[PDB]
Amino acid sequence: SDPSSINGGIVVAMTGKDCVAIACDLRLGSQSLGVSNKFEKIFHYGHVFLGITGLATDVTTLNEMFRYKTNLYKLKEERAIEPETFTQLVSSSLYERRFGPYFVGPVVAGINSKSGKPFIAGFDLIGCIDEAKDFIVSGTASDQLFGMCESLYEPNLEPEDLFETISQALLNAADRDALSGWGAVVYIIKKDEVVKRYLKMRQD
Amino acid sequence: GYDRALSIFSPDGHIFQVEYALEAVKRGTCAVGVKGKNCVVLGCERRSTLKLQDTRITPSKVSKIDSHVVLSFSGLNADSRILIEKARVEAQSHRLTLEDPVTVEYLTRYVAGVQQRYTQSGGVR
Amino acid sequence: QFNPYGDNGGTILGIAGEDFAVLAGDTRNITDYSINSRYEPKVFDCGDNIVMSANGFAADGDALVKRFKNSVKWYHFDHNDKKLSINSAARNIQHLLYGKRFFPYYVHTIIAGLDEDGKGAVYSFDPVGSYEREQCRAGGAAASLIMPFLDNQVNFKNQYEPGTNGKVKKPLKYLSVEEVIKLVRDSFTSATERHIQVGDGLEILIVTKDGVRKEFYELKRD
Amino acid sequence: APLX
Amino acid sequence: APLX
Amino acid sequence: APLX
Amino acid sequence: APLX
Amino acid sequence: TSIMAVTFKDGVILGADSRTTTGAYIANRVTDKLTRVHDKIWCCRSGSAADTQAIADIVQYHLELYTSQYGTPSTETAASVFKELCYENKDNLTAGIIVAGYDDKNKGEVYTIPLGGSVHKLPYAIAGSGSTFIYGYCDKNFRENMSKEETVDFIKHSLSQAIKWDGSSGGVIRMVVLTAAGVERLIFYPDEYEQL
Amino acid sequence: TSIMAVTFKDGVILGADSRTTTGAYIANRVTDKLTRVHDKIWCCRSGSAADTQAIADIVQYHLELYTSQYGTPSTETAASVFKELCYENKDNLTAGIIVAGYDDKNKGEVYTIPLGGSVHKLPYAIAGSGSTFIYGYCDKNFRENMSKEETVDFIKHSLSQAIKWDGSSGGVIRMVVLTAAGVERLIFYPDEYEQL
Amino acid sequence: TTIVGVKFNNGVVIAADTRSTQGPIVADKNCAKLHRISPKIWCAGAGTAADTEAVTQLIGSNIELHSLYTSREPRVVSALQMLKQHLFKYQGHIGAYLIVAGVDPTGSHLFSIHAHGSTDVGYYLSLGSGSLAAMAVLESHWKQDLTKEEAIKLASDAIQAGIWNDLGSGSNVDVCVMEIGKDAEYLRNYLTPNVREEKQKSYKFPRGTTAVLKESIVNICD
Amino acid sequence: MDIILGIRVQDSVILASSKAVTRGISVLKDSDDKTRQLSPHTLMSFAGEAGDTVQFAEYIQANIQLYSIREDYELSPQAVSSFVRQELAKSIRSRRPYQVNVLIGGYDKKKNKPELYQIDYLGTKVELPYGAHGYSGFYTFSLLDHHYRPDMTTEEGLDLLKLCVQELEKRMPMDFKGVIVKIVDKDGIRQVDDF
Amino acid sequence: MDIILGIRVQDSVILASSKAVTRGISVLKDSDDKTRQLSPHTLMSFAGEAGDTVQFAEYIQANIQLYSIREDYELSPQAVSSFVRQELAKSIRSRRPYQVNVLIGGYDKKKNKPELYQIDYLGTKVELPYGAHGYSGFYTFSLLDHHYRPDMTTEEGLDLLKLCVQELEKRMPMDFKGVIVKIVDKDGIRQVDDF
Amino acid sequence: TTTLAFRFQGGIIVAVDSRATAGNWVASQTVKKVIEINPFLLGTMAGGAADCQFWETWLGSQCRLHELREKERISVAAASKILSNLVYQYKGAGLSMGTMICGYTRKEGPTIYYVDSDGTRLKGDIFCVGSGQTFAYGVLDSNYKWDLSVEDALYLGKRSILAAAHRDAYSGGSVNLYHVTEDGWIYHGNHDVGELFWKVKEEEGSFNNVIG
Amino acid sequence: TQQPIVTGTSVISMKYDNGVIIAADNLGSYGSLLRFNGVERLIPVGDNTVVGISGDISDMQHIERLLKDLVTENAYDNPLADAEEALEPSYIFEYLATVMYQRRSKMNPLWNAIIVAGVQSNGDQFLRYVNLLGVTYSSPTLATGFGAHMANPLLRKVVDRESDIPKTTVQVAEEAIVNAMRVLYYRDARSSRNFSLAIIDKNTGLTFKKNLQVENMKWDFAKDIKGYGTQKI
Ligand SMILES: [Cl-]
Ligand SMILES: [Cl-]
Ligand SMILES: [Mg+2]
Ligand SMILES: [Mg+2]
Ligand SMILES: [Mg+2]
Ligand SMILES: [Mg+2]
Repeated sequence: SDPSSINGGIVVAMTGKDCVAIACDLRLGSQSLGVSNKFEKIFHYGHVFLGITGLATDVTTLNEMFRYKTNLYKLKEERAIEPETFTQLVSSSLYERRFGPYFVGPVVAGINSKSGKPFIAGFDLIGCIDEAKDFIVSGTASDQLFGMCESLYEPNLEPEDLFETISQALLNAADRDALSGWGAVVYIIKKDEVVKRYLKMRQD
Repeated sequence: GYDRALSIFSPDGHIFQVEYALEAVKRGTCAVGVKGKNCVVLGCERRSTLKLQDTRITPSKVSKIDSHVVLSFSGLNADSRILIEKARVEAQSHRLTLEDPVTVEYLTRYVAGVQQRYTQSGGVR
Repeated sequence: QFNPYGDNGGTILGIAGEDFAVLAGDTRNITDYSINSRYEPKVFDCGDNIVMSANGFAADGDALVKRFKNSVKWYHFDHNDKKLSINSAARNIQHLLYGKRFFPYYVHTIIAGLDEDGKGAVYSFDPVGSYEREQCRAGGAAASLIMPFLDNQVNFKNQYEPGTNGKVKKPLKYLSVEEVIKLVRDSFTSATERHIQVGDGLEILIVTKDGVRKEFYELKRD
Repeated sequence: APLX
Repeated sequence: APLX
Repeated sequence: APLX
Repeated sequence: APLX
Repeated sequence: TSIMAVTFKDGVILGADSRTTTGAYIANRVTDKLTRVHDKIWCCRSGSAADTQAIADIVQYHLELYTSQYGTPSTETAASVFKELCYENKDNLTAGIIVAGYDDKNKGEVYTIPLGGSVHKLPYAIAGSGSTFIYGYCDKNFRENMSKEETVDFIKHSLSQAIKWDGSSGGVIRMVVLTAAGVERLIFYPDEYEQL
Repeated sequence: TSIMAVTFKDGVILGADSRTTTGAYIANRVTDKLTRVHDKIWCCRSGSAADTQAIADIVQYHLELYTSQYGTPSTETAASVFKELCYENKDNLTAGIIVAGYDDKNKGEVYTIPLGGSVHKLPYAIAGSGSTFIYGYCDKNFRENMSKEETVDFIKHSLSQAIKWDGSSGGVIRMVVLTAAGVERLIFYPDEYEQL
Repeated sequence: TTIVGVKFNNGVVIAADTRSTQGPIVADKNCAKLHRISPKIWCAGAGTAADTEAVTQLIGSNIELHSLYTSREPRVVSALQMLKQHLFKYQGHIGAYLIVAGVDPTGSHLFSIHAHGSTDVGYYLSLGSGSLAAMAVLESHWKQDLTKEEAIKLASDAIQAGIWNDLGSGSNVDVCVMEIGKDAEYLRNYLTPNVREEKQKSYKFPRGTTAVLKESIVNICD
Repeated sequence: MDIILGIRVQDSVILASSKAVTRGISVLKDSDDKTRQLSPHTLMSFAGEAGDTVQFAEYIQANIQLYSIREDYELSPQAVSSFVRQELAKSIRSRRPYQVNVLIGGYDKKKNKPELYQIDYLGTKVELPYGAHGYSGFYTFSLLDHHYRPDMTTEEGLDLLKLCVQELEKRMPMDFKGVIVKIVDKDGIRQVDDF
Repeated sequence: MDIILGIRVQDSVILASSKAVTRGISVLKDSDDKTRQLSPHTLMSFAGEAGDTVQFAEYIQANIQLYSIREDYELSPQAVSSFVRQELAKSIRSRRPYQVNVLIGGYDKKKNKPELYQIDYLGTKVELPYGAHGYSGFYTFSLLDHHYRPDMTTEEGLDLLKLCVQELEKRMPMDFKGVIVKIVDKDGIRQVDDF
Repeated sequence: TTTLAFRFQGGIIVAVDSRATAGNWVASQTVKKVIEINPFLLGTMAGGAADCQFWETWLGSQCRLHELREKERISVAAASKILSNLVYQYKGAGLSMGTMICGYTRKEGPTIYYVDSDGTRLKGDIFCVGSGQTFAYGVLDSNYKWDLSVEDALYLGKRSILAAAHRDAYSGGSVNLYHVTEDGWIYHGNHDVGELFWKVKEEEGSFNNVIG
Repeated sequence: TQQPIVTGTSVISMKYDNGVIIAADNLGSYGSLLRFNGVERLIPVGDNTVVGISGDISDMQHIERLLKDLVTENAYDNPLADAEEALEPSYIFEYLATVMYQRRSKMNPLWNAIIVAGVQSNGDQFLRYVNLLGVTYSSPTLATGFGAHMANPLLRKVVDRESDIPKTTVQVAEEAIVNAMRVLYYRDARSSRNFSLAIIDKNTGLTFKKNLQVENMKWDFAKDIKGYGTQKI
């Protein structure tokens, strides 16, 4: 009966030295019952990455929606949408559904391809932008993620260090939440290569 | 409630009310128990200054407490009914909670405990 | 309708080393969005080398601590001044809590001291007296922020031996008191950053075979 | 929804 | 209180 | 009920 | 809400 | 209800309307809301008719028993006995009571006991649903040490207004005068007080 | 709120306290509850601040448009436009409004519009939570054809009492004078009116 | 939130704290609650975060179009009217609580708007959960005829009362000064009195600590 | 709990009672005997609120067995049924009433007649040729109205019961895991082992 | 409604669906086919609110058949599943949403792979090796976690399914009156007649 | 919680998980859900953590007093009935317990009683209890034979808890294992699911739903 | 299970270098009606303690009686009743705190918030709070009701931590308290202008000031406020 915690799941994003990382768990459940172990919550539109937690049907719907909107953007503008711009588009689109919202906690991460700046942002279900230097957290284990991130994080980590930090924040937060876990994926994003790593974690 | 300490100690360390209760047993009709190799027999004298008795209905002297245990006695007959009732109730309560009928030792220990209680409670003999 | 409970916020944290144990808690006391006090201690020396905190609804926390302190007093009176072991304290506190099963103390309780072999011990209780010994426990408002950090940093969870292919776990080991106080201080500054009911001050009670020492540190006051 |  |  |  |  | 009690030069006067309501129906248009608990200690009753009667009967009984053992009780003592009842049974009672009496030492005294069972000693007191409409008037017109005739006029004019605006007040205006001279009952009918 | 409007010899005066409440918190202690809908047609606002502002803005707009097409509207016409809004939207509105204006034909006029959107033309009108406490006083002290100074005193004394007893009233007493001579704003501070 | 507005000699100043909350959790430690409606009309917003941002941009957009249409610099009373009528239409469901201020051809102005759509005029105002802490300061120190520097101090002092004493407010102070005849100056993080202390320890992990199952290069290209 | 039936034929009373014990979405057990022997010629089946059923049955059993020992005599089925009814009739106005329905099947040796009593948790007693508690009755009463005859043999009774169980297995929403059948006659109480 | 399962093996998708239709305390029917053929290589089973289930299934079937006629082509299982999901995702915010859960089993002829999609009434879609809706999953998922292998034959799949139905008949509270099993493979859709 | 206990050829197996939850918050992963009442008696815990813990250690004290008074170890039937009669007194007060009383006596043989807070008491060979009971049942039932070797029985019990720990969000942490024989109970270790899952996946080739 | 009828609003207080100050207005409200105006809400106990009470006035009067009975009881068989065995502020507080928590535990609270201010016999300042829930706390400044929201931020500007107490004179602290009372009169719709104030000094003892008034109020700017936005005259 609380749509934001029927399916479960989490997303975290972090900035480093000339890089960003964004990670999610793989669980999709129906309350106590785990249903799928392959439900990824991170998508990309060109070089801009979007993670979405919350009600899985809305997660899927919003991905399909932003693919649509960015495809048309590209055709008309003749360039890939940048993270700062995509962030604004996410905000507009959620607030447009102000009194019947999508029950989601989206997170945007990527590198602006003109300025080279790493960029992350988070949103509430109705479109409020939370831009941050350091980290953004989302999902049913968000309290835990806030705790992990606020203590583990330090500025200007190298991509392979940032990987360890974001992974440890995710894993240990997931393990204190009954509705998150069952696998995990971490994206390390540099100006033009993106590595995707699947983490080994406890399957309970 | 009536409170008086009727069973008390005398200077020589005797409880006269208990000892006088024994005198009442002594006056009672004789009862004997003998155990064989594989049975137990309960014999009871019935005082024969009584004809015109109706033996069909007159309270027999050996009482079943449960279907595997019997109790007989010597002494005050009315007193013995009270102990038998309490013993019978306990037998059923033991089956209810332990899911097993009483051992003979257990049932004896219970009856004995009731008797002792009446030797250091106020208002009772 | 009269509501007999309130929530005074704050958060507490217990860590146990090889020959010591700590029980820390912030000193802020709140109701709703107001600060009642920036320094109102909630970790207590209870005698017999036992420290105790009962965090949540302060009135219940104080009542419980009072009752346990009193329990220690009578344990001496009735059993020839015998020392109340931490395991015995824990069990006694279970009965104090469960005795109010149908009108509970709204507190998360932690006690710390030394077991009978001189090793550090932390026990934690749910509001109605379920209990368990651990190396590690955070309780109260920021428990959910701090606890997973402790799983990672005290019990080395999800940490593997580099280059062993995620096949050999980081091996368990006791922490020095210096290391533990570092994790406590970082735990609370992090908690203060992200939880509005946590801040103002931090008080740590350290318990060794020589008794109970205190340490105090300022925390952000916003 | 976050408040201010 | 927790359950099991 | 009657009031005053 | 504000009243007068 | 509309009720009040006013201290003056020679003692105290109690006043009240005579309306008992049972919905918007007037169950009694000639009610006596002024009630004796001792020769020169009286009370004005407002709220539940049943509660206030039950209370006054108990208080009268206590003070009769007090009198038998220790002589005449003070007005303060009478107010204390009302309080004890109203305070201790605050969950089950709807009683707004003004207590007024005359000692020879203390002259006139007024104690008001609102819903919660608190006690308040005042120069004068007003209460009941109709009292809301005359706070302005009464505060503007009351002075200390008025004469008997001035005090009768003050009460008459005040309750006249309370009755005019409050639908839960009406009928006659009753008053009880409490001095060294004894006890005097006054009554004023609509045709007099209405057109004041 | 405490508000009122009073007709007199030369026209009409509107008066009000300056308190806005947001619970028991005073959100604004210097509010202006007396509002212009035309040069010499004003209103006193009570109830919801948002509702009464939204209403007054619409009425001002209607009367500006009325003026452009048909010249100066009567006070009655202004009151009719308030009514239409209050009556037709009675389910969604918490607005108790007094309308007061000066014609040269009709002199001073006061129309009060309570919650349901009914209209009542009166010599004077009082309204707002604090008005309950001064029905007695105002009924006893109002006369027709008072002078400007008498009318200012009547309003000052009345609202003084309403403010004294009502916790939802306070701050300064504002008044707006409406005569052939134009429009005059008056203000009276606590240190003056409190000890009246 | 805590937000304030204070008039002075030759203009008006607004200020705000920078904390965002999601229940007891601090969602954002440094969000901007000061919004530009037009170059010389700024808005401070409390309440539902998205609502204050969205309502402020919408009216800012329409004000721009209106300014272009009329060939005039926008007035504060236009922003006021458009905001209030919009908020009233939504019957309180758009949870925006705003202090609107600015300079225009008519002079300098200061207003507040509550979510149901009522507006207030004053020389000093405060809104948000911290509004009582701030208002206590404003009522204590405000006077007629403040200089620009006195007004800034008063405003940020009022925000500070909120930061320290209200659990709904924290972190930094933002200010915006709108003086007649001059450009508005927006002072982002004017005060930063809540700098996180240096952490006790670095939690940077040995590389290879995290167990990996798979890698792969992601195709971001065409 | 759920299914309990009883049929009285010429010379016996037959009780059939479902074996399933279900809590939530799990059948915890499929061999539950929902019955207690009260005396050698009296049997009681029961259904209702979890816990209450067995607690009540065993409590009655304890009381009847006590009576038997005290008087060295077996209480008649009518007497036992009246005792049971009174207990339930008290219970229904207690702070927490027993929510248990029972069938009492007994062979009265003084009369040489079988007797079946149906008693609900309110203490509503009725003597019947055939009885049922719960939703079972909604199928069986009409079926038995049709096929039952007063002078049937014990074998005819069991075939009639097969019809009832068959219908219930066809139309009932739940899997009640079959029935345990018991016969009460002049020679006491016995259990049919293949049903 | 109630029980619908699906298992995807090496070369086919097998759907098993309960036959019972129950309203109140009556099993109205014991031979209900809770399935619709969407195209020759795509099958959909369904369970949920009475009426809604068939209305939804037939509506999807009508739309897919229309597409087939229009383009003279069979939509891939992935495409059909996405269409179905969108319909449910719209529905969940309608004035009255479809309360229907579905399994879509299909053989993709371009890929030569069997595919199983599980979609709930909210429009939550997931591709799975094995799937279930309702309380069924609470027994079968763990059982299948144990016994299932990715490269099983259609025969191995059916034996695995026998295990699931056996467990459900042992532990489920209700009598769901067995299952109708259907196999979707490269040669289309067929029904096993003795299960 | 997930807990189970089953009878077989070689005695009784008892296996439980170790997770406690408050809503979705994982409160502990190291709860001891088996209580060792005496060397021949075990009790399992599911439901309210405090309720179970308190009343099951209370039960142990009552069993101890029986043997002092009666010079004999308490029967499983009588021990289980003390607990069930206790909770029945509290019926409606809101106690929450699902327990199994497991043990051997010479008069009874190996015996299991299911006892819950509604006052239900059942003798039986197989029970699974808790939020994960259905998951455990699915595996357990489909591999259970009376004739399982002690070795196989121990594994099946362990594997059944693993199944439930994986699928049920409110079960996890570690498996605790016991074997009960004519000579009493024997502990067969604490098994973290952290490592046990991956070990079982590899060695058994099951859990193909999971990204390997 | 209660609901407060006649009520008293804020009680405010603070420690200074030599003692404690506490204040409270003389109003007894009845909902929005400002019903009673001569209500003393500061009750001195001995010459070393003042107890300030907000909330239900009938319960306040009950508490008065408890305190006055406590003084009597302490004098019984006590030859050092006005010396070493005089009632301390800490004794009076703990007694009240005990009662408050027992009454909440019997689901029948005393509907009050209480501040016990005084000086211990060793010269230490005592300031502690207790309410209907039995919640207790100490701080250099304490206030109840609106006081907690508006007075505390002002009083903490003077005494923000323990070390600020030696640096705070009685003139400074009384100024802060008196200013805080004015603010509350501006902003609390259930406050009155009249109030009482008490200082308990470790040298001068108890000074109890009655019939204080809020003065030096700023209202003049009210004249410049016209309309609610666009109106000019
Ligand atoms: Cl009457
Ligand atoms: Cl307004
Ligand atoms: Mg997890
Ligand atoms: Mg904080
Ligand atoms: Mg006022
Ligand atoms: Mg799990």
